[PDB]
Amino acid sequence: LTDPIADMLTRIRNATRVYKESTDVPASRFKEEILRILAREGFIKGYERVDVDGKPYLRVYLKYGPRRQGPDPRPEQVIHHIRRISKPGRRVYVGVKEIPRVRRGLGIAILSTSKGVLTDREARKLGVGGELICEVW
Amino acid sequence: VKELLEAGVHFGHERKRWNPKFARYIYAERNGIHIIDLQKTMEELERTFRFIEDLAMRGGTILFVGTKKQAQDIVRMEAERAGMPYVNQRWLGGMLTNFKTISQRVHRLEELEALFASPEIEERPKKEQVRLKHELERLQKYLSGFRLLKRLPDAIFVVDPTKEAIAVREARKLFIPVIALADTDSDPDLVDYIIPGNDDAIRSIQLILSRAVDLIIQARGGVVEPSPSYA
Amino acid sequence: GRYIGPVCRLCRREGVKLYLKGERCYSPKCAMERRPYPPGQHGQKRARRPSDYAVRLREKQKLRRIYGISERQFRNLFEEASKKKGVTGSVFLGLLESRLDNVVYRLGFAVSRRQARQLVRHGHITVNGRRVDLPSYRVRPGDEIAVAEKSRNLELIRQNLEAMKGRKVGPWLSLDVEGMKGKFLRLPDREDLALPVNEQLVIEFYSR
Amino acid sequence: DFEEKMILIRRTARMQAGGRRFRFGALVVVGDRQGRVGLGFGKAPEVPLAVQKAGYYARRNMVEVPLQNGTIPHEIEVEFGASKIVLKPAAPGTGVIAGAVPRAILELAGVTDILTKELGSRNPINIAYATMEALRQLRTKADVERLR
RNA sequence: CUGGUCCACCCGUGACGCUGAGGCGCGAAAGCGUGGGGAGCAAACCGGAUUAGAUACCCGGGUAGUCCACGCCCUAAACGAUGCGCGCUAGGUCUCUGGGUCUCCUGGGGGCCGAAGCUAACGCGUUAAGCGCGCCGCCUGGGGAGUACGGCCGCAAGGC
RNA sequence: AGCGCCGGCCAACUCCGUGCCAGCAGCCGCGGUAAUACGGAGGGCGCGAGCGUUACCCGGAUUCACUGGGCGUAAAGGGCGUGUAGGCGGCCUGGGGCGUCCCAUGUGAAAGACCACGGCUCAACCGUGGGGGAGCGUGGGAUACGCUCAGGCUAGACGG
Ligand code: SF4
Ligand SMILES: [Mg+2]
Ligand SMILES: [Mg+2]
Ligand SMILES: [Mg+2]
Ligand SMILES: [Mg+2]
Ligand SMILES: [Mg+2]
Ligand SMILES: [Mg+2]
Ligand SMILES: [Mg+2]
Ligand SMILES: [Mg+2]
Ligand SMILES: [Mg+2]
Ligand SMILES: [Mg+2]
Ligand SMILES: [Mg+2]
Ligand SMILES: [Mg+2]
Ligand SMILES: [Mg+2]
Ligand SMILES: [Mg+2]
Ligand SMILES: [Mg+2]
Ligand SMILES: [Mg+2]
Ligand SMILES: [Mg+2]
Ligand SMILES: [Mg+2]
Ligand SMILES: [Mg+2]
Ligand SMILES: [Mg+2]
Ligand SMILES: [Mg+2]
Ligand SMILES: [Mg+2]
Ligand SMILES: [Mg+2]
Ligand SMILES: [Mg+2]
Ligand SMILES: [Mg+2]
Ligand SMILES: [Mg+2]
Ligand SMILES: [Mg+2]
Ligand SMILES: [Mg+2]
Ligand SMILES: [Mg+2]
Ligand SMILES: [Mg+2]
Ligand SMILES: [Mg+2]
Ligand SMILES: [Mg+2]
Ligand SMILES: [Mg+2]
Ligand SMILES: [Mg+2]
Ligand SMILES: [Mg+2]
Ligand SMILES: [Mg+2]
Ligand SMILES: [Mg+2]
Ligand SMILES: [Mg+2]
Ligand SMILES: [Mg+2]
Ligand SMILES: [Mg+2]
Ligand SMILES: [Mg+2]
Ligand SMILES: [Mg+2]
Ligand SMILES: [Mg+2]
Ligand SMILES: [Mg+2]
Ligand SMILES: [Mg+2]
Ligand SMILES: [Mg+2]
Ligand SMILES: [Mg+2]
Ligand SMILES: [Mg+2]
Ligand SMILES: [Mg+2]
Ligand SMILES: [Mg+2]
Ligand SMILES: [Mg+2]
Ligand SMILES: [Mg+2]
Ligand SMILES: [Mg+2]
Ligand SMILES: [Mg+2]
Ligand SMILES: [Mg+2]
Ligand SMILES: [Mg+2]
Ligand SMILES: [Mg+2]
Ligand SMILES: [Mg+2]
Ligand SMILES: [Mg+2]
Ligand SMILES: [Mg+2]
Ligand SMILES: [Mg+2]
Ligand SMILES: [Mg+2]
Ligand SMILES: [Mg+2]
Ligand SMILES: [Mg+2]
Ligand SMILES: [Mg+2]
Ligand SMILES: [Mg+2]
Ligand SMILES: [Mg+2]
Ligand SMILES: [Mg+2]
Ligand SMILES: [Mg+2]
Ligand SMILES: [Mg+2]
Ligand SMILES: [Mg+2]
Ligand SMILES: [Mg+2]
Ligand SMILES: [Mg+2]
Ligand SMILES: [Mg+2]
Ligand SMILES: [Mg+2]
Ligand SMILES: [Mg+2]
Ligand SMILES: [Mg+2]
Ligand SMILES: [Mg+2]
Ligand SMILES: [Mg+2]
Ligand SMILES: [Mg+2]
Ligand SMILES: [Mg+2]
Ligand SMILES: [Mg+2]
Ligand SMILES: [Mg+2]
Ligand SMILES: [Mg+2]
Ligand SMILES: [Mg+2]
Ligand SMILES: [Mg+2]
Repeated sequence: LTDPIADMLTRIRNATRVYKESTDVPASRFKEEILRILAREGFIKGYERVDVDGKPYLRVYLKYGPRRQGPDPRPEQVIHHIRRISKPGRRVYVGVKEIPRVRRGLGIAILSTSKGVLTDREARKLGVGGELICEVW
Repeated sequence: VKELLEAGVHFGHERKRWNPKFARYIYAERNGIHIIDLQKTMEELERTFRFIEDLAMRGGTILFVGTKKQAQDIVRMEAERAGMPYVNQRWLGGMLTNFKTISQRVHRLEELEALFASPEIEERPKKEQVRLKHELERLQKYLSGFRLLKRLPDAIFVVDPTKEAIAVREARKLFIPVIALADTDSDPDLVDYIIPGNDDAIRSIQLILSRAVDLIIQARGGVVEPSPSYA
Repeated sequence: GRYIGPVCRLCRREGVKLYLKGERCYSPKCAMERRPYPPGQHGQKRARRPSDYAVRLREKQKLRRIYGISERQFRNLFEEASKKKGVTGSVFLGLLESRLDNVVYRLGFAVSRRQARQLVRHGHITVNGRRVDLPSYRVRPGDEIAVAEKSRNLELIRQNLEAMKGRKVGPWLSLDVEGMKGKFLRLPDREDLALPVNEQLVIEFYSR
Repeated sequence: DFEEKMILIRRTARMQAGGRRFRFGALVVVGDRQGRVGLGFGKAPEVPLAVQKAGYYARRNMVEVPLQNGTIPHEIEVEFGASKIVLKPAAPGTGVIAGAVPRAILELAGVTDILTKELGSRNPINIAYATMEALRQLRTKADVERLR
């Protein structure tokens, strides 16, 4: 397994697309900080450090919109879109002046700075750049 | 107005020709057969009826849908009890999505009634007598319950959401609420007010359909319950 | 240079009265009153649904022919307005109206912009005491467009100014009649100039 | 009152012994220039019937466009089949920068200032469909916060 | 004599891994070299038919070859026309082969139907053509042309 | 006052002449006796001391795709392994601070470009003032991520 960060974002995407309540990703401190941002911004209900057959995991609790009416009752996603930006095969770093605005403000870009994991708004308010990890809306 | 003699009446069937979306309404599997979670049926029957009663206390019609040979008369009686439209024979595609056109068929049934108001010149060629009489019985077989409905219904009640998939498909395209009895072979998310329980046992169909109209009549005035139910 | 040939055919082609002649534009012998159909052999035949290119070309030819301006100068003004920060539609019309030959017409010194140009080009006009014979001059706020006093005893300009006596000009203007001088207040608006033109369709014609 | 625009009228053909027999289809957009648009594709044995029939479905398939000062809230990209549409918010003095098909839908929904680009297959039908679905997924700060 | 692979135990090592330009090895048939072998079959070839004709299809013959050893050749509709590895995303059914507490369950294979999703459609769908990461190979209108020239390889045919 | 154009793309239509001829043509296509497509004319459209043509560059061409494409059947998976360099790489702790991020500072000539004002009657042209950037040098700071060094782990991998 070559990219746990993109594997987690992908674990979340596959889970939300079939409306599961939770899914387990193997745990790591860098992932916790990433999920810490998704809960505080409301893309997930939250998480907890759980244990699957003796191994340290993270159980991520998803949230969706209200049931819909018509032919397709499936409720609207809260995480419409999440994808890896910087990757092992190509690192992506921006300065503070070139941080992007995901979805015209309505989206978050998750960064790894030397002040820890931040959002594009947090990084702009602290005047620091870093590695552009992913983007959510 | 609920109960718990459902336990003596169904708790489901149908081995593992199941639907995984129907998992959360299952308790466990007995001798190679799925068993419904009657408590989940209870809490759903509560929510389901809370909607039904509100529709009775507002003059809304409920088009009852049952074509399987098990629920074909149970649906005929209990829907006639409340004087609500049913469909017992073939469900006709477009009974909602093309309602004006299938309704153009009861007006024919209507005028075929008033034609046999003798004479209205029933001094027609005898080959025309048994002809229109055929079309009358014919229309009678399929429209005897749909005629009562003379506008888009406000909700529908289905005994097998898998069997009556077309009716569910029509009601959803028209934003009309769907309530239904359903066991393991059915897609839960396609129903709006679910009653997870056996839909092959007349014991179960009668119990749920009769208790359905027991609310309908009591919420339109005049609580009277003793209804036919073949042993 | 500028267009010189028949000007009624322009109106008849655009399907709208363009007031390009002065007072015959208001008579009953205006061509639009007598034949409000396009010029030429097929004017009276039933029109076909015009293409979106047609629609946008026509609106642009209207706005242009109104000022009797070349496509070259017309397009440079549009390109100036297009770079300028702010809404390009407003600035375009604003720059158009800020032409000396246009202001001279607005002040009623001349019945038509054509007449204004032959007025300006013949030096019969001044700006802030400076004689200016250039139709393209961009009049700015606070200016002052008078008749050349060494021309103030001229029949055409007097008879014209007579009919302007007490006549309103646009809000963005002011006319000291009797003294034969006017003032450019500020560059006007889409509201001030009700031109029979959706100028937004001209933005679209040039974006193609 | 709803305004309509015909986007496309085409004649198709089917063969048989005897020769080809024709049919017509009308892409018709309908809207009020205030935030409601509909797209219907109507097909009938003659042009006027199919055009009227198109406006019928157009009213039966409306979409609510979160207009904000005449532009859309956020940028969006949508792929309907092999056709792709790109919509990008734009400031007051911009205009509707779009091909004939996406322009007619945006214009009738009251979109005064937007940047667009057609990518992939530029099939007028599939592009028109792709533009509706793009408008249909536009969300506001309200909707976003409401969801979280 | 010898390779790969699966399962159960969860005992040892402690990231020792993935991919892989070049290189190296393997590589159906036909073909080639030396030497064997040669029943049946059968290119070429001869004859009989068929047919307007019949350098074919059908029939009767028939030499290479088909077979063995060693050495070459290195191609293919060499195909799942689908590169390898990993993680993730409903199920139903048939089957091969292990381990169970043997109904059933759980591993590893081989199919069929299908969830969500994908796709231009056909179709794919836990054996992905879905959702992602890594690395390699490759495409960039048809013909000219897999030709010409150069280079490298081969005994040649001819290959790259 | 001239030049191009008026089948479609593309804005502008009629009459005659011609009759697969003479000719037109950027592409699709026009022409064989009622041609909006050839030739003239009348009319019209578009520009105007210009208007057309030819050549070439960028655009439309996300048609070499970093932004921003693909390879079952459209062009596209190497016939298959094995493996060199290279690219890429699991969980926890600490050291260093190479990449990376921030601050200061030097450099980033003038012209040009851009915003403003001004001078030639306007403009073109020109003058005056204003705003920065990357990139690189130096100094100071940060340590999440990638890197490196050290220690530990067993979920990958490998052995019993
Ligand atoms: S007379 Fe009428 S048609 Fe002629 S220029 Fe004046 S307004 Fe136009
Ligand atoms: Mg990128
Ligand atoms: Mg059933
Ligand atoms: Mg006027
Ligand atoms: Mg602007
Ligand atoms: Mg006014
Ligand atoms: Mg006006
Ligand atoms: Mg442009
Ligand atoms: Mg349709
Ligand atoms: Mg498409
Ligand atoms: Mg696509
Ligand atoms: Mg905006
Ligand atoms: Mg295309
Ligand atoms: Mg095309
Ligand atoms: Mg909305
Ligand atoms: Mg062990
Ligand atoms: Mg140890
Ligand atoms: Mg390998
Ligand atoms: Mg190799
Ligand atoms: Mg071989
Ligand atoms: Mg061989
Ligand atoms: Mg041989
Ligand atoms: Mg030979
Ligand atoms: Mg041999
Ligand atoms: Mg020899
Ligand atoms: Mg022979
Ligand atoms: Mg012969
Ligand atoms: Mg012969
Ligand atoms: Mg022979
Ligand atoms: Mg033979
Ligand atoms: Mg033989
Ligand atoms: Mg032989
Ligand atoms: Mg031979
Ligand atoms: Mg030989
Ligand atoms: Mg051999
Ligand atoms: Mg095969
Ligand atoms: Mg294979
Ligand atoms: Mg191949
Ligand atoms: Mg691939
Ligand atoms: Mg066994
Ligand atoms: Mg195998
Ligand atoms: Mg299997
Ligand atoms: Mg299948
Ligand atoms: Mg599906
Ligand atoms: Mg794809
Ligand atoms: Mg699974
Ligand atoms: Mg399966
Ligand atoms: Mg497999
Ligand atoms: Mg594919
Ligand atoms: Mg490979
Ligand atoms: Mg070629
Ligand atoms: Mg070859
Ligand atoms: Mg060759
Ligand atoms: Mg050669
Ligand atoms: Mg090859
Ligand atoms: Mg031209
Ligand atoms: Mg023609
Ligand atoms: Mg043109
Ligand atoms: Mg035209
Ligand atoms: Mg001749
Ligand atoms: Mg002819
Ligand atoms: Mg003729
Ligand atoms: Mg032509
Ligand atoms: Mg001609
Ligand atoms: Mg000039
Ligand atoms: Mg030139
Ligand atoms: Mg080019
Ligand atoms: Mg390019
Ligand atoms: Mg790319
Ligand atoms: Mg492509
Ligand atoms: Mg091919
Ligand atoms: Mg292969
Ligand atoms: Mg090879
Ligand atoms: Mg690492
Ligand atoms: Mg490394
Ligand atoms: Mg450290
Ligand atoms: Mg470290
Ligand atoms: Mg450093
Ligand atoms: Mg600097
Ligand atoms: Mg400089
Ligand atoms: Mg000046
Ligand atoms: Mg300067
Ligand atoms: Mg700049
Ligand atoms: Mg530094
Ligand atoms: Mg270590
Ligand atoms: Mg292990
Ligand atoms: Mg092992």
